[PDB]
Amino acid sequence: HMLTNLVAEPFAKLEQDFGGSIGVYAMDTGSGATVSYRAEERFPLCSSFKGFLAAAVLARSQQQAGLLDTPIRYGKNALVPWSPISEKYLTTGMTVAELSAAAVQYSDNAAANLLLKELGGPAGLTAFMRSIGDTTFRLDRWELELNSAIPGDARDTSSPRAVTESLQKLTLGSALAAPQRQQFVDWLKGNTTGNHRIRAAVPADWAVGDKTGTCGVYGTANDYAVVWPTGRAPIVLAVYTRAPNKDDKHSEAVIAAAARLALEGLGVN
Ligand SMILES: Cn1c(=O)cc(CP(=O)(O)O)c2cc(F)c(N3CCCC3)cc21
Repeated sequence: HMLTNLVAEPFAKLEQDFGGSIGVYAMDTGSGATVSYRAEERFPLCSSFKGFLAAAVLARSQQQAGLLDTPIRYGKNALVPWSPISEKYLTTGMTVAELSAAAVQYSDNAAANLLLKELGGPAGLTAFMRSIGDTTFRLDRWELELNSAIPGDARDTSSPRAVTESLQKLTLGSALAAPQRQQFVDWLKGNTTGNHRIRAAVPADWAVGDKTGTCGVYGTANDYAVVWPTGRAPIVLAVYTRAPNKDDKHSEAVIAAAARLALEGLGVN
């Protein structure tokens, strides 16, 4: 509204310096006030689906109790590049919950693919997001192919506004049962990969859970987070980037700066 107008110039200058596109949607869950910048444009999800993948695994777990406990066996073939946890448990296998934790907190690529299989593949995760009223989200492909981040390709994309709206439902709304909800929040709170992104703009005395995504091409990287400032309502926000050239580099500093501007535009500072 009027807060989106305030931050337009600062965002324009930030993305001009970055040399690509920044997408931001930030919601004050108390006032319902919002900051938007390219909030309805598609950006590649990269690893950021792994968070919604974990919440879909949890949603299913509310039907079939013992799902989270189920051991999963896998071979060397499952181990696609950046599977830092699953590669340690190849000879033993892991449970669904451990794969979910690995996928959210270490962004583990084998773990994601193994969990995708369990839900009916990318169409299965998409089906879950449709069920919580997200008509924007689409996953099409698997790790690593979903990372192509091809300009104008809608495959494996969502919008910052849909990402924030869906995150609010799954972390703070009624989309999950309270146990699965608090479990989702706790995997996000325990994320190890986001220290240089939204977390870098969040004071140390505020709770935060996040999931990162990094495609490795087209300056395409992102983060979404729930943030619990002290003595005010939680903030939910999504910060997505991409860039026009394949060889363009992503910037964690740009994501952190975009998060600062979002929080500043909401006046939470
Ligand atoms: C370059 N780079 C990172 O910096 C961080 C991450 C972790 P996250 O931010 O995604 O959660 C990362 C993940 C990949 F799968 C990745 N591949 C590069 C080729 C295809 C994907 C690079 C990554």
